[PDB]
Amino acid sequence: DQVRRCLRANLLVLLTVVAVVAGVALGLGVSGAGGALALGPERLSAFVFPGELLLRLLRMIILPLVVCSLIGGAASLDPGALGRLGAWALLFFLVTTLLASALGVGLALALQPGAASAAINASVGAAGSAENAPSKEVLDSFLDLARNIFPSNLVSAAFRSYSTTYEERNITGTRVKVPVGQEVEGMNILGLVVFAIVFGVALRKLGPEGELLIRFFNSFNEATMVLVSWIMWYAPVGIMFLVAGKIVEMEDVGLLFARLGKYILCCLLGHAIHGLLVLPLIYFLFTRKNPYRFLWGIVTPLATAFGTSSSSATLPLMMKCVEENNGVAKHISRFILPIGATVNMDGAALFQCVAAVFIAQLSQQSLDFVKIITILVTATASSVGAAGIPAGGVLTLAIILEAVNLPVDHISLILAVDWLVDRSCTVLNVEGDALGAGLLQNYVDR
Amino acid sequence: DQVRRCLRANLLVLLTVVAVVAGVALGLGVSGAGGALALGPERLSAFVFPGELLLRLLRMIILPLVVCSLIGGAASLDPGALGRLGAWALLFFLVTTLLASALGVGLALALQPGAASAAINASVGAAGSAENAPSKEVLDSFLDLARNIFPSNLVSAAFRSYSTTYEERNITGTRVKVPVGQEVEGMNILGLVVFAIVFGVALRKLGPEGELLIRFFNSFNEATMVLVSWIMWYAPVGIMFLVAGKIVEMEDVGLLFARLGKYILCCLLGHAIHGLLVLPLIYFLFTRKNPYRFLWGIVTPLATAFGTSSSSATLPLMMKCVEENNGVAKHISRFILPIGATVNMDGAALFQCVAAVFIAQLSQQSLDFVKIITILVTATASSVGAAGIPAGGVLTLAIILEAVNLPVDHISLILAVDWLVDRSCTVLNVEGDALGAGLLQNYVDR
Amino acid sequence: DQVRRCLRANLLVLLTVVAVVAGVALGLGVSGAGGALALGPERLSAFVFPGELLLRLLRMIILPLVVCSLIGGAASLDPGALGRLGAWALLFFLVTTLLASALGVGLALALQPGAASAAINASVGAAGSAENAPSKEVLDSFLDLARNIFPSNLVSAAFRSYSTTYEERNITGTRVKVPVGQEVEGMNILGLVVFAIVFGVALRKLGPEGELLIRFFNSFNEATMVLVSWIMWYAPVGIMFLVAGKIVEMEDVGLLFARLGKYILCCLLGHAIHGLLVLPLIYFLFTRKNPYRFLWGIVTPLATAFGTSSSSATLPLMMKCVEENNGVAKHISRFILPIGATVNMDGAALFQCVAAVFIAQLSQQSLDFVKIITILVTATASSVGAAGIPAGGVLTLAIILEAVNLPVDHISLILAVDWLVDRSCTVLNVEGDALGAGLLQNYVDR
Ligand SMILES: *[C@@H]1O[C@H](CO)[C@@H](O)[C@H](O)[C@H]1NC(C)=O
Ligand SMILES: *[C@@H]1O[C@H](CO)[C@@H](O)[C@H](O)[C@H]1NC(C)=O
Ligand SMILES: *[C@@H]1O[C@H](CO)[C@@H](O)[C@H](O)[C@H]1NC(C)=O
Repeated sequence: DQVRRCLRANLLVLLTVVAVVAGVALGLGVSGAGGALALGPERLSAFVFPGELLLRLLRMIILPLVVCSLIGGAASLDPGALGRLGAWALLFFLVTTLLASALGVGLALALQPGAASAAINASVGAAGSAENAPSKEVLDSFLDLARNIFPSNLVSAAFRSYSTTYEERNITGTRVKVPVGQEVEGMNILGLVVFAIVFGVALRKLGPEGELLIRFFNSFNEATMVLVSWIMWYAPVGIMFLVAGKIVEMEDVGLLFARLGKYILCCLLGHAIHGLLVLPLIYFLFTRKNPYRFLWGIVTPLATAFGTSSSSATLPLMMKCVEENNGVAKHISRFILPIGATVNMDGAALFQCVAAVFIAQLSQQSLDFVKIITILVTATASSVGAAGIPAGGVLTLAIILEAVNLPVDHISLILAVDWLVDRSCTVLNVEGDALGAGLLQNYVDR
Repeated sequence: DQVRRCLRANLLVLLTVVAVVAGVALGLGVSGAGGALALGPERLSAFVFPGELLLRLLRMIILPLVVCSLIGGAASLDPGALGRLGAWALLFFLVTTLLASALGVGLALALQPGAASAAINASVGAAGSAENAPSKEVLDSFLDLARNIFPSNLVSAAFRSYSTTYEERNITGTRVKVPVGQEVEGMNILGLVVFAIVFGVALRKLGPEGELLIRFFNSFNEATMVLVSWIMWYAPVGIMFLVAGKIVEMEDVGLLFARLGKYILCCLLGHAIHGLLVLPLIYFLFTRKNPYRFLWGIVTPLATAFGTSSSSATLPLMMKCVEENNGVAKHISRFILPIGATVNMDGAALFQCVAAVFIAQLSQQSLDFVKIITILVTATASSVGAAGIPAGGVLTLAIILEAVNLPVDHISLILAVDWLVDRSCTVLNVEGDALGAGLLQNYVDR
Repeated sequence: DQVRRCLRANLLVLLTVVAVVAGVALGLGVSGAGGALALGPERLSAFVFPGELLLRLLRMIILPLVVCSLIGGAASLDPGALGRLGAWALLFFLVTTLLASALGVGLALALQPGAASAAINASVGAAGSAENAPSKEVLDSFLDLARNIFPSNLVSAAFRSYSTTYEERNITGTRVKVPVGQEVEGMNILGLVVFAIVFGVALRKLGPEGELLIRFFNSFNEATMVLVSWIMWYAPVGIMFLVAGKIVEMEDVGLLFARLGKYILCCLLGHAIHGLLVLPLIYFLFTRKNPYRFLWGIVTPLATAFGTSSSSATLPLMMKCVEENNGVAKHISRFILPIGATVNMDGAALFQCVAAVFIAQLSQQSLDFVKIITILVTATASSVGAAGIPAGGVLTLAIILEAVNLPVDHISLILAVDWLVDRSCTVLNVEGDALGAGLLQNYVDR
């Protein structure tokens, strides 16, 4: 019939979502047959490997993609039009992140997740084990991000970022701390974006002298998009083992719900309202077109983000699916998506704002109005250079709580349920710019 | 006369082999005049340096050669012909390595190197000094190689590979070990081969759009082959100091022979039979042509392998000498030699199989038939990703002995005679693919 | 009037030198209002940051500049003319460094900086804190530099150099030390220069086959020079915070003068005589043209060197200002300046020679004539690969003093006044080759 007509023509849509429900089904099946203790750590890592091979194999594409697509992108058009394009671009992610994070305030205020339950049983959450975090100061973090932009060595910017630590070497008579930088390991995605855009304007500022080299990076981009076409077919195999691997690791019974499940129901709902009902309403108001036609065409990287739980490890999947399944130009789509991959971490900002209210709803705190705007503007500003580190939501939450001087006594309670909720973060994180990609397609016609 | 006619026209053949006998002559001359103690470690490293400068200066060529020649190679012809070419290729190294390693079994079985001699005086071999090796588990090693293929960061794949260690951090109540990866330093040659072939097909899959970039990497390959032409003339100077440097370092008297010299006579003979009598017989059976005409034309990298004692540090020397001194096409020779440099370590597999029989010939062990095929199939499979580390034959021998549960009580006896026998490994290691290069030249005519 | 005519047309000359006097004015103003203790280390690093952002942002340009300009430079002309050009080039920096360092001998001999003052009060200088330096041996340092030329991995040559340390692992019965190399972090500028020149000849040795790739690196150089045009305008903002940052850090009162100020008056005068009176006299003798017309046109990188206090972090500023403000050809100026940035550290050699006389003028030492030529030829030879490390003058002074066996008992006295005098080193260091750039412009006409 015609049911097999839409079956073959939408195979990637069908094969991906049948895999993510297979991972939950396989994951609960192994936990029902004993679990990780039934297998042991010998045969455990062999089970989680063929999914973990995908998350490794996909990250090697973004170094010859991000630094190569921006030069081919941001050299076709005029620099005055680019600053015209960049002004509407950078304004869009800022308004989205403020509106998403303020949604997390009132959703967590008018629900009270600090309920008389096992959530207020947080005496198990302290545990005296990993209390003394590094927890860098709030001035040094925003100082670090500006230093992380414009990297020191350009080859060093491909695998190691810049960070800062603290040394207690002042035993002069006053035991005070001093900062020192050591360049810990993790890919500096933000540092290479700001180079390639600045380098891309310089070819445009040259005349026909740089006509050879703009054709070079245009071609080098194009073969990579052929190479990522083959990666997409392995992605239904990998996500089946990402989800099923993670279920076996953590004890997902008794602590999933019935201990703090009011909080998980709160923060998933914040990801449910924003991006699925809020961002399509913004897209409908500017385009007067059906957003769910546009949203269905990019369903494969959204399920990939729920597999990988990484925002930057779905960027090549998104750049293909927006370009092919929906009508966008090449240069205008292969420009806004890399820069809009590491500046608009609003699903983090939705997560990071609620959890700070969550521990303040308990333990009797009084954030009436002055603390609300400080906890709003700091979360939308800290969520810029939060790309490389895996548990960035836990690490950058301490600098929120220090600047609004709330108790950080049990941050371990937000931890160990963040394999699930931050997995929903990257779904919403890569969803905003993709709608923002098609939003700029509207009035680029005029 | 005409003796000076063949002298000038075969200068590289004459000048190289007169240097390797000069290194043995110079090395025994310094050891006769006291030795390393007569010079002291101050003036010692100045003596070994101008050879060690060659082994450093040569390795910097293989990064813009391996990743550049494969793209220019594996993009001219069809992908269906490539998989046709790769199937005969990958089958050839597997049959060669099995036939070479099984030759080591019967040569070590029907000679009994565990003789009533100073070889069974292994009480000096234990010494209680470096017994507790890391000695990674046999599942984790083949898990590591698949993870070492498809590297994480492509810039990180140029100088640091991936490995795995063990941490004892499980003091939960059961003191068990856990694996963790840390990316130790050493060039990931295997990780870059599998990228450049996959990247090379992607240009072929593009039409005339990638016509610019295939001409780029074709040219970038060509200037490097001009640059390696100048390196070849320094090679008779360097090998004179590699050999003469190594003789002064180790005490080469009394322990060379007359302690375990039956073993060295056994394993050099295995390198003597295979590759000099076995591999020419295979080449004669498929080509009906004189193999020693072909074997004499590549005598300069074979003596370079006996100098450098490194398989991958003779690849640019081999790619020139096969292309010029013998009749092969450029694209078919500059493709099979990089991929056949890090997959066919059969001289290691000849070494690694005999030494496991050697310590089992002594200490009264009973490998009748079941242990023979396990010690055969594991040695031919572990010898794939053994490129970067210098003492790979000693390190990967422990994972052979664990999987066939033989005593590893004196592995230090195989050590400290491995400067000589593994120096004969790289001779046979780079000899197989060069014969395999001309073997594919036969029926590429049809 | 016409005073505003020369104001706008020489804005970079005016705006740069008004900033360096603003940094001394701002720096003494903050130290007068308490100082660093008045601010505290919290708000201290925020004050020194916008200057430190310049020194970071500028270093990322020299990797796609040094390795790219030399190939485009050293491939236009003939290799016989290049060796003709390189012979006059390498002779010029050697004669300059000998003449500059011998000027430091007689200026320090016939002034006696070891005066009966607080300089001979060096009992505060010992302090028993950091006496046990690594202080590598004099043979191993020149062995290290030759090994640092021709790097191991070409990607590894972009951010980590090679060095050597010492391990005490010989507890055989004689407690002696052994060298071992570990590749500490710092950009290998010298290792990439010697590759790109050798690689640049190889394109010239090819005919029209490499005509594509020489046009590639010619274009890739050109867009970088457009990119450094924008960096120059930020440089008056940065140098205002480099100088004012450094004044607040060190206690610049009482120890600046009146403790060892005879020495600082001696070594600044050596930088004052050479390069301002000696090198223009050499330039006048070969060109018969006004050197101060030529010297005024490059005043902006000279003040940048006094800001950054780094020789290699002014190379892109110098390559533009020589090319535009003065009449030189592009290929002959974008070749001699990178190779003449890391071979002619004569301002270091002026510094490093006087300080060794300085501690020998005190403590009653007898360098009559034999020690004078050894302290002269070693300082002009050690000052080759001294690029990457910040405090290279302190570190390489110990290998001078060991080879002329003077007491190293207070090397900390030369330290902590080296923020000022080595800041004058990089002024004279980048001044010699720029005069040498225009010196080769004279008889390139014939
Ligand atoms: C949790 O809180 C309830 C009351 O809300 C209390 O009865 C119970 O003992 C607490 N602890 C646990 C482990 O359930
Ligand atoms: C080595 O073995 C021989 C017997 O073959 C014996 O005579 C000799 O003492 C042994 N040497 C040592 C050091 O044990
Ligand atoms: C420094 O030297 C002067 C001599 O001019 C002497 O008066 C003073 O006591 C010395 N100070 C110290 C701390 O040695």
